[PDB]
This record gives sequence, structure tokens and C-alpha cells, in this order.
Amino acid sequence: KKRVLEKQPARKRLNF
Amino acid sequence: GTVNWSVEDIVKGINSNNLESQLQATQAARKLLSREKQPPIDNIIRAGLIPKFVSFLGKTDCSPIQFESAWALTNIASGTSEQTKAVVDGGAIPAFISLLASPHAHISEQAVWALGNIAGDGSAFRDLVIKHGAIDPLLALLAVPDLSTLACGYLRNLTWTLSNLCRNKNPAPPLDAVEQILPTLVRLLHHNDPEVLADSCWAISYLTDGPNERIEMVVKKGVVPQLVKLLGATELPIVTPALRAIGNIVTGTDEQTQKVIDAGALAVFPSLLTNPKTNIQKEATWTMSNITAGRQDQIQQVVNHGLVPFLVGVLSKADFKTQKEAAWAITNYTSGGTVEQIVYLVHCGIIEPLMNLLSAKDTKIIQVILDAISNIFQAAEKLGETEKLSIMIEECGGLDKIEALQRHENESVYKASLNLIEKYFS
Repeated sequence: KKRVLEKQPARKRLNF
Repeated sequence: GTVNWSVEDIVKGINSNNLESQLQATQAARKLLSREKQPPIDNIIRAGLIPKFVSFLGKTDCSPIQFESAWALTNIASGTSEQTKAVVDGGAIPAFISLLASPHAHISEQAVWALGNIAGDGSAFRDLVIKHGAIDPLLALLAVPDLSTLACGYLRNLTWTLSNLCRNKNPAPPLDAVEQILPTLVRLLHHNDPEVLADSCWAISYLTDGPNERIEMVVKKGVVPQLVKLLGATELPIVTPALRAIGNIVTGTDEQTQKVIDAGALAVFPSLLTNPKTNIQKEATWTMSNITAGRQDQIQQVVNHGLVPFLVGVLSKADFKTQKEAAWAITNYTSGGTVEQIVYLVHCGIIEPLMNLLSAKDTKIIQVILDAISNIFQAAEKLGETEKLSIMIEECGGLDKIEALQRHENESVYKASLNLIEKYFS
């Protein structure tokens, strides 16, 4: 049967 | 003269009725919040400056103060959930959505960044931003014949904000919103910039993590070929999201898995199953296990690409999580495969490593291994060959592990080991 699991972009970013 | 200001001076300057004094105070606040040494976000919030920044966001005649307040609020919304909540409670969502159409590119970019930070908090603020109507302006900003005419940073920020609008679950993004976003997302997935590619590929991986209906939605756009092409990329930031998206896609129906296979994805797995990065190997083995849980023709396509020896190698030497995913792959293979395929398994040399893996504390891997060994023994029975398989499993030192499992805290493990011992070793 097909199972599920268990570098992503920052959820929030600070300018400088 | 706006560097190293005190919150007191900033408050006094913003509380004045002089637009220029307010502008210099807001610039000082931005510079205080744009430092790398833990900005004083809590101090700025406790001073009650967020409402004033939200009001400055609407002074069209003074674009500099708009830009400064947008920068400050973006940096405030980049922190904890409570700080982003304070930004949202100031009424910043509609103000930023209005600024999205500003004639100044830097102000609109700052608005895109702010809305992205807000949506990145979670499903609630994401859906709230979508309700306020940000998708239409965000996509209008990208409605151009060639994306290459846009500034690199502006396009990267737009891609990141859209990907955040595609992110998070419980609940997942609204279906109408996903339908509205997918065309531009696919147009970005074919861009040449590596950061845009990585972010759009992460967005696609988000959209493919869920029921098979969403996977079908994404696959109907014809992105599987581009995903496979990115899967063979040299840059890890592009390969990771591509592999994640391919894995999510193959967790669906057999027809979607076949769409993945037809695009040539398997031809890339010889290197993915030997990738030096552990995460790549683990997720590639997980994808392989989900593929071996498909139809028999799909198992045969796996065999034809020469991937069984790579699974044997992974089971022989790899991180324990990758080895457990490989054990799951072998179990699915044996559970759904033909007798000739289950025999090709042993011909490739799976017995010795699969048996050596039985001496592990993890119980689930032991259950999976013993199920695979039951299936292989049944395949042998079907050809009257159980005796030679038994001699093989006893030569490699496995029989000792099987009889040792007859005592084990878990019940199913010892029951299955006793079954095998009494059924194929007498």
C-alpha cells in the first residue's frame, strides 16, 4: 500500500 | 542621522504632526528593525507603533514613508506568530494588498514580502490573506509575456510569496485559490532562475501533498515532465523539491504513478539511490517503495531499469531510515510481484542484507522483513524450491536471527518467526 513520508524555503524572512 | 535611535525618540517623532518628522522616525525604526543582531521587535510593538505604520502605508502623496513603514511592518511580521498577529491586528493585510498595485516597484515588492511573511505563519492567516483578495493582484504582477523582463529579486519574492500561499495544511489551501494559482506556478516552474525554480518546485510539492484529487489537479497541468527534468538537475536546492513532488505524486493512484514513470523518472534513480546526501537517498528509496506498491507492470518497469541491485545496495549499506524504506520497498515488491520477479529478487542478492537487517532494535522493520520473507517463501513453494531457499537463509546466518526472534517483547514478531521456523526449517 502507498505510504507517507515520516532545503524548504523560509516561512518568514527578514529584509536585511 | 537616523541610525541608533531610541524607541523614545522614534515615538516622539511619529507622534508629531510633521510628516517629515514622522518619515525620519519611521526610517530610524526601519533601520533599527533591519539590523542582524536580533531586532527589537517586542520593544517596537509595546510602544504602539504598528497602527501608525499601518496608517503611513496609506499616504500615497508620500511614497518614502509608505516604503519605510512597509519595510518595518515586514520585519515585524517576520518574527514569532504573536508579532505577525500584532501586525495583522493593525489592519495591515488590506493596506499591503492595496499597495500591491503601487506604481513604485520597491513599495510593491515590500508589500509582496509583507503578505508572504503574513501567509507563512499558518493556514489561518494564509486563508485570511486569500479572503482579502491578494491572489488577483499578485498574479496580475506576473501577467507578462516573458518573465525574463522582470527584475530577478522582484520575481523571486513573488514566487516565494505564492509558494507560501500554497503551503501548510489542516486545512489545505482553498481549491479555487489553487486553481487560480496553478497556471502562473507552472509558468514559473519553467523559468531559468534557480531560486525561482526551487521555490515553484516547493510550491508544487506542497500542492501534491494530500488526497489524490489535488495530485490529479496538479498532474493535469503537465508538470510531471518538468519535474523529472528538474529531478536530474545538478543543484541540490532544485533536486530536493523535485524529488519530494515526484514522491508525493506517486503516493496516489497507479495512473499518476504511471504518468511519473512514462516521463523517464526511473532512469534518474540509479544516481538518486547513490546520492551522497542522506535525505536524497531516503526520499528516493521512499519513492521507490511507493512505486513497488503499484501494479505488476510497474514492478517490471522497475526491474527493467536495473533498480533492484540499487535497492540491494541500499539495504547493504545506508542510513537506517533509508534501509527501512528499502525494506518497505522490498516487502511491497514481494507482496505485489509475480513469482519470476520475486525470484529475480533473490538472484540479485537480497537475502543476506535483508537478514542482516533483522538484528535491529526497531520492531516495525523486523515485521516488514519477516513479511517479505514469508512472501518469498510462498513464491518458492509455488515452484517447489523452498528447500534451497532455506539452505540459503541458513548459510548466511539468518536462521539464527529468525529463531532468536522467537523471544521478543512484541507478539506478532515472535509469532511470525515461530511460524517460519516450524514451516520451513525441520
